[PDB]
Amino acid sequence: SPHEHQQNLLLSRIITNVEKLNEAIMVMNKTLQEINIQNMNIELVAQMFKNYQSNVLFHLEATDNLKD
Amino acid sequence: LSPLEQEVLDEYERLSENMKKLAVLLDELASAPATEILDGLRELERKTSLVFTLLKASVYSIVLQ
Repeated sequence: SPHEHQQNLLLSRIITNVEKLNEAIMVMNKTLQEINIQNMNIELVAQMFKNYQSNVLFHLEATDNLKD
Repeated sequence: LSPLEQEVLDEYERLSENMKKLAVLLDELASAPATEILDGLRELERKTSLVFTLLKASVYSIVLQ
């Protein structure tokens, strides 16, 4: 019985920490979701310069390349 | 008539001289750069494609993929 009271009280502070933790995590995921939208643009441009480098390399190798 | 002679002679002399200048100048002016122009321009195609045509390539590749 007294042990149970102690356990219930510790469980109460536990549950409060649980809810606070998860609320912060909700904010975390929400933040990342909003961020995500501001990343696809950059990703596209990254792949654009990537394939640019790839294709220009292939063509330079085709012509008189001037590498090492 | 000596005045008529002088007129037609001098005038046609100028015309013949100018036509010789025309032939030489026109031929060199329009022959010499022409080869240089097309050579540099075929090379220009080979170069400009590596900035613009590849831009179209990358754009098509990304938009399609």
